[PDB]
Amino acid sequence: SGVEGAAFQSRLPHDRMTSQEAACFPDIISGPQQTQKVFLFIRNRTLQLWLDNPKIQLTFEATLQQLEAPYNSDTVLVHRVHSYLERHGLINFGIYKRIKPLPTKKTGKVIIIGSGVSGLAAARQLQSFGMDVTLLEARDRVGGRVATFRKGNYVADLGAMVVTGLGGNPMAVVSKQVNMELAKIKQKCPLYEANGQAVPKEKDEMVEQEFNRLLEATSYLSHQLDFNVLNNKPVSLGQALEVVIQLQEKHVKDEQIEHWKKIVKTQEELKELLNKMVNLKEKIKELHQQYKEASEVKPPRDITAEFLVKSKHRDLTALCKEYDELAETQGKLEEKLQELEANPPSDVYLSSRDRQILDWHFANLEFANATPLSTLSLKHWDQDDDFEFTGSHLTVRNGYSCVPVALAEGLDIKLNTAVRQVRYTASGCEVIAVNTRSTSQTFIYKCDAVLCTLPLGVLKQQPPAVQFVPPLPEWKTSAVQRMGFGNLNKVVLCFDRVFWDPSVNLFGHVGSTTASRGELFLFWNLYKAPILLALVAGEAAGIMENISDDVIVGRCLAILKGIFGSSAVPQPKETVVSRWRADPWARGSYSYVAAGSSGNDYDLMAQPITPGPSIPGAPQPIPRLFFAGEHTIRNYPATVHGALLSGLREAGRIADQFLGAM
Amino acid sequence: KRKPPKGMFLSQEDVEAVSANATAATTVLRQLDMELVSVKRQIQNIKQTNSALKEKLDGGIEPYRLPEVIQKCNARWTTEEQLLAVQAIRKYGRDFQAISDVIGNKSVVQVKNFFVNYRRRFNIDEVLQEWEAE
Amino acid sequence: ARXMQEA
Ligand SMILES: Cc1cc2nc3c(=O)[nH]c(=O)nc-3n(C[C@H](O)[C@H](O)[C@H](O)COP(=O)(O)OP(=O)(O)OC[C@H]3O[C@@H](n4cnc5c(N)ncnc54)[C@H](O)[C@@H]3O)c2cc1C
Repeated sequence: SGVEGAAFQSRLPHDRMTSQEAACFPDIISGPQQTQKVFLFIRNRTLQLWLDNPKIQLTFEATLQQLEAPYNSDTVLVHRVHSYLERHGLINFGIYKRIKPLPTKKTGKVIIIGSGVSGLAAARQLQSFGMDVTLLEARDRVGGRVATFRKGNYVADLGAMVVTGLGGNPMAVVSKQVNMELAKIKQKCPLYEANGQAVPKEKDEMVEQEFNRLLEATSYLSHQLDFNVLNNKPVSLGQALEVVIQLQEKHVKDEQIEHWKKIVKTQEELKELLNKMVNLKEKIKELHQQYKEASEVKPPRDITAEFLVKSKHRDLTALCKEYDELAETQGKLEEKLQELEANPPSDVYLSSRDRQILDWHFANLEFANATPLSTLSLKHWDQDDDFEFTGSHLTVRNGYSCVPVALAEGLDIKLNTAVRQVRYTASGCEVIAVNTRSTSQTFIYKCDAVLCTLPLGVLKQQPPAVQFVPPLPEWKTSAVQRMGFGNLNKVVLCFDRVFWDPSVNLFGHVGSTTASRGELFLFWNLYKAPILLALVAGEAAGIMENISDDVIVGRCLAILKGIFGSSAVPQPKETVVSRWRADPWARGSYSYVAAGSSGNDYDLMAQPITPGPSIPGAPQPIPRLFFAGEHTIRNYPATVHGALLSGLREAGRIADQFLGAM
Repeated sequence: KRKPPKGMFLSQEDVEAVSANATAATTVLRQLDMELVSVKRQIQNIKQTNSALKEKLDGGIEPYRLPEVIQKCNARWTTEEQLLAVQAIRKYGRDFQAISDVIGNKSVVQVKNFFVNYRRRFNIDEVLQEWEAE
Repeated sequence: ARXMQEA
């Protein structure tokens, strides 16, 4: 609450100093706990002021004027703290109104490759530190993977679409500045099977609950039994889920076999008793005949004949008592048996109606991670799960493009300029680009630094789209190999009227096979106008890229009619299909932690490259080639906020380097 | 969590065994399926072996049971009951419970009293040696 | 379902 809220909303602990701060304020962190708590209030209070209104540049003069002693006291420390938050982009980022118009005495020159959000965030920061910044993008528009489709009042995002909570999200600040309209998302999502009828409710829950367990089970499998390598090869979340399901199937059988083997041991005991009772009956039979024969010797008989009746009479009432007690412990075993033959264990682990609803839960996972589960690291797929924001996820009714468009305002963005070669040396860098329209036309940009927001997809392509001169060193390229670049596609269906449940944000279709859990597995409304997004995920995303839009929209209306009626669902006015893996300025959707990657590759991807020296025996040059992007930020990968933070970061790194540290 | 979620079973042993080969998964699962069969077989077998043995037992022993007489045991033996006893001692040995039942009107203790009073005159000694032979 | 795994 208050000073502490601002720390948390700035992704920082109010309690204690970060590593970034230890680096810049070693005097303090190594010094007494008293001076640390001062530092910490100034930092938190300075942040609070920024956030409390982030449409106005917050100056040094301003912050000092709204501290009060004892913190107010040391006006150097306050100016250091203010200038630290300024670089590292914790305050005065996004769209502020500058109070002092930045001077035209621009110092140092930087080429930024790509009008990413990462690109634009950095561009704006470097500009506000008074550097000379030019952005070079291949596309005919800014935004990159923040692509929004307009056509009349119809507006739908084919790229980033969701603000994944405002609780510590830097986009929380950008939304106040840009006045983009955020609508909430009710995550409740009814399923509907292939046949087109809502999975009933008690099913929905049995399967979800079982999904949620099966995951937790891979986590136990990973951390507890250390099942993370198998035949010299890293285990996938996929492999682990199969090995868990195969074992839950194997326990169902072990369980039946244990139960029938227990019935059989009872029947083999009832048998040992019947064999005994049948030998006593046929022996009693014999003895009774002997008693009647002896009993029928009419008296007056002597005493041995009298003893013979009296004896046999006993010997029989004895064997009759044995067989009465064997026949009671018979009637116990026939109940023990009507008990067991009435209380079986479970027949199956999952039916095929079940194993298919489970497959829709695996598509939702394949959709979120933008890749088949066969590719996700078992040890590391959920590494960023610590830094997830707070509050409900939100769509942008407005269309997310409204952000990068607003970030672009005031930058030297050269559009339709495909970078082809980045050359970096002791004395500086040349970027060589071409006009994407007429490609013979060649452009040369000279600069002190190159900032590369090139997507991991592009960085991966062979033969390469962009050549580095000299080559990126193994440690960098190896990381680009190890790291995963995924895929996820949307289908935009604009109708004339709403024929779905307006108070339901999303709903799912369950495919008939595992092999296509992903094919049009889920449907959103923007709900503003009558639009339905349909997501393609998993192995499916990749394959549906070679299938005409008419066919995809066919499979779509097919499904929708299944669920809502035939005369209910009209033809769409307008349809679009994303084909991200095909798009050569993307080569896919966003990063993922592949098996045999870690989070540590995200860190390699951010470390800048320092050229060798030009004259042998010459001071160690400065770093020249820097990297930002969704794929460079360990704790917030594959997002917009992660991009935006990665840019804010490389801006600091480059100013620290070329304008000397604050 | 040292414990897997509740209901899910994941032994170190079991995991190694469903991953020591590509198909070792669904050979382990067949060689159980092909044994859930081979029990269910030997159930029906013994169910039928057992229901045969029940129709071989279809009268109880009701036509063979002897109605019983209450027997208010006496002090005086009688020469009759003395002779029944010596013959029962020859037949049953020390089963004082049987020797009582045979005679009819003597508690198990009176049978011991006898066993020691007439030990002399009925050579009960000589008699139990003859019983031990059998 | 609930709509989880979109952390
Ligand atoms: C379908 C989809 C849905 C998503 N949904 C969400 C979501 O809901 N929420 C969320 O937070 N994130 C989401 N993301 C992720 C988010 O969109 C991106 O991670 C973010 O925009 C990253 O920006 P960036 O700066 O790293 O790269 P980009 O935005 O891709 O920018 C890189 C730039 O490089 C340019 N370029 C490429 N090659 C060259 C070249 N040779 N020369 C010059 N320019 C070149 C491209 O044109 C582009 O402008 C989604 C991504 C996709 C694909």
